[PDB]
Amino acid sequence: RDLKIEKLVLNISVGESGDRLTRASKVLEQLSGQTPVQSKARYTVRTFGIRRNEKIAVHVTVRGPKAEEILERGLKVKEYQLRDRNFSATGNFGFGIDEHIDLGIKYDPSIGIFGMDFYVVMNRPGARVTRRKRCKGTVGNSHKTTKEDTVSWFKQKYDADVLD
Amino acid sequence: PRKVLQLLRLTRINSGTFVKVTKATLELLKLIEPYVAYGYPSYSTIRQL
Amino acid sequence: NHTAHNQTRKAHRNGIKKPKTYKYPSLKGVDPKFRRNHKHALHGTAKALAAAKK
Amino acid sequence: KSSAYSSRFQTPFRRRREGKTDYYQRKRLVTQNTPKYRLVVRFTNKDIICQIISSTITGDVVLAAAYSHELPRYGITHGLTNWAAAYATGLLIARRTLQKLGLDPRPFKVFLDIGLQRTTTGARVFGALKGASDGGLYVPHSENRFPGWDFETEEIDPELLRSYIFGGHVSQYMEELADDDEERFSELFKGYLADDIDADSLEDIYTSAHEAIRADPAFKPTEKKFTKEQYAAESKKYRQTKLSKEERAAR
Amino acid sequence: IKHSKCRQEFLERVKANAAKRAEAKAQGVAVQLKRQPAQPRESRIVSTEGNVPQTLAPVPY
RNA sequence: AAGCUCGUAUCAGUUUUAUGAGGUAAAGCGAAUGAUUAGAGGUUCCGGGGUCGAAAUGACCUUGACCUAUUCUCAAACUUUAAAUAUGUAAGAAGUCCUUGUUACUUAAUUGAACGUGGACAUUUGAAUGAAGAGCUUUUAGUGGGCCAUUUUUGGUAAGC
RNA sequence: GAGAACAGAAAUCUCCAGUAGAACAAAAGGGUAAAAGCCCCCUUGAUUUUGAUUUUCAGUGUGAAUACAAACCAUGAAAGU
RNA sequence: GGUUGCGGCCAUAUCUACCAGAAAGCACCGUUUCCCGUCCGAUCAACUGUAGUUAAGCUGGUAAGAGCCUGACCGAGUAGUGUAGUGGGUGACCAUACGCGAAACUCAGGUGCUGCAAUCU
Repeated sequence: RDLKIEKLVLNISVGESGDRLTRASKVLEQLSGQTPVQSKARYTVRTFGIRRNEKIAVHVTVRGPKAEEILERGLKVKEYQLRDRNFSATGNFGFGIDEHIDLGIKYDPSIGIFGMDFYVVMNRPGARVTRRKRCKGTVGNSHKTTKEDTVSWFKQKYDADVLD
Repeated sequence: PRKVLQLLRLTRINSGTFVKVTKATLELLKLIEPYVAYGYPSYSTIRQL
Repeated sequence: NHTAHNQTRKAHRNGIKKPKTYKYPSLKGVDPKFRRNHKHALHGTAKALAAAKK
Repeated sequence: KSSAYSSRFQTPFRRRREGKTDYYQRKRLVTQNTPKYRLVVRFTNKDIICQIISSTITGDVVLAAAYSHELPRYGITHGLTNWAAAYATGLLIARRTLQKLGLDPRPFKVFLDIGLQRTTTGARVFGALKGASDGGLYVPHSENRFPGWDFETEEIDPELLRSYIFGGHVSQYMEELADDDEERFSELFKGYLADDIDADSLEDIYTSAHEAIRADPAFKPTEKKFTKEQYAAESKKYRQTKLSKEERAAR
Repeated sequence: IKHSKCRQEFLERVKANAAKRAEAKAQGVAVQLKRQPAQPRESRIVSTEGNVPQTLAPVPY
């Protein structure tokens, strides 16, 4: 019962649709190598400059061995140092970065500079029992991960100090 | 009760018939009880009626 | 305006009777696919009772 | 969760909680004094289950059942779960259930149940459909979901539908790993090489297998191991038992 | 949208009327197949050797 | 009122046995739902109307969008539970059982389904009591201002309202 | 409820709990959880011929509704609807 | 007796928490050529049962647990209610006579039973 990464979600929130949405859409497209799916807004606030169903944000998920090289080259920007809390009670963690030239790219005055959210989810093998269709089940108490199990896993590999 | 009084053939005032006592006829008398007076007759009154 | 005073007593003068439940109910209203066969069923069973059984 | 909450919600059905059955699909299947027969095709890992089942309020009645594991009696010992063994299984019950009725008088008709397998074309589910239809069962169906169906036009390819019957996608795949990466090719298909059955010889095994199924459907069972009771006596060891009253009162 | 019990109970009671009549045809005996209502009970000697009847005296309040 | 076909027919302002239906009185609030007199401020968390406007960085006015963080008391328009009285059907001849006859409906199938021929089953022939005949058909008269009491109720303080 | 650059009471993303506390054009009451809700795919059965039946009732009309028959089609792999 | 497929009544079957499971069966798991489906072979599709596990699933046991099901000369013949009087009370209401008769509660034990087919020391 190891502690493999399930997936990696790369979120970018921009309050407007248009060119800036589509130019931010290319950034995840050339990095994840996959077409990023867009996201429409639920309801309207008008202080944020939004309206109902405006296609406000793009994101993309990466699964498998490609996500880890995206994660490590991303986590290097934070210098193998996350903050104190940052961990869900479920067992997951995320972190956001400014300046996506820190993972390196040409400056691209058409495209520009954007800030991304990285987020990681963790599970053990046997998580298919919740995700399948016939005979759906729940994860047992000892197999549900913990907040603590992510801490020892994140301290052991990537050689990092968690912090604080 | 007026339907039940007609089923025991008790039309006019001061009239009488003999009633076999089961579960069924005991509930009929239980309806018309503020109108009739009944008891258990001996051989003497049956011979004299 | 409206009342039902003395209406139950008027119904029980000539009584309240039943629809007197005939033999052979009227097949008007039955599913027609049953009616269309049942015509041809009787047309045969009157023949064999007349031809054979005599 | 409060004590009022557990008092309030009613459970689903027993066969509904353990999520094996859709009742919305079932209430369309059952209610059609004629017994209404149903073909039940299920797929596990490493086995194929095909049953002819009627409907009864006592709960069900099974006429005929054939599985994947009866196929090594018939010459198929490797790849028991592919599209072809799914085809031979649907050919198997179609011969088997037709013999006991004395048919092999319009056709005999049996409806196809699936369960919770999703409807995608080229599935392995409809292999038992095509095997049942070729066997002689009147299974009403359309040629939409058979493999070799074009999404562009209304054309079915009979040259490629025939190919999946004799394991064409397996016999072609044995060739693509023949020239690329033996380390992959020794890892999979290992029972094929240990019996030394290559790609082109696979088709003749299936062809001989359809001839034996039409010849021999009469299902002699496995003879058995020890008894009924010997299997029941050994099973009494591993299970626990209930607890008496005074032992829990002393606790 | 229903189904009825009481009639199906009558349909079982006709079967009882067949077997009693068929048995009583064999061994010459009365049938008595009509139902009866409840009847007043008979005389029975009751012995107060086990339990002495206790007085009540309706005092309480 | 005129009658007509028949004559213990089969029925009944009733009870029993069997078996359904209901959400009232009583219960419940530490089981779901839970009003009520009451109310300070919160200017793209909105603006709901209104009048203005050669327009909209657009003004003027009024309910406010919110209870923002709270507190007590409930029931006809609140409920798990559920009487009494009232209420639907059944208690056999147009029935049960056997053998097998029909068809274009139905079944994989002469398997069903419906109606039958033939045969067996009688006054305790299928609970109580009653039946001053039962049944059907015409034809027309008056009437279509009602009131009172016991009990349950609604509006109304109240009433011969 | 626990987390994620700008980012807070309110955008977006991720898991856990979650018996309907949501939604179903609108009053109120019913009804609904692999649906009757959400999002996609295909479509005109919102069609022809007239009868049978329920509620309001004189067992008249009008409105609305229910179950079928004979036709022609829609959809689905299919039972069906 | 253990498991599996399809179910019947639909909590005595649920919820929470720990602990066991011989064999076989299921399941997790391996890979992406093809049909196929997606932002992502995760879900689904196809392929092998070969590379590995009983850690979850599943089944079973445990707890003066919560819930839930029957039972009771338990509450109680109490509340309520049909009928009767030229009965009482100024009333509001309450006795009596012939009948019918609950519920919350309290206590007691209980915690799935079973249909067809196939298969396992």
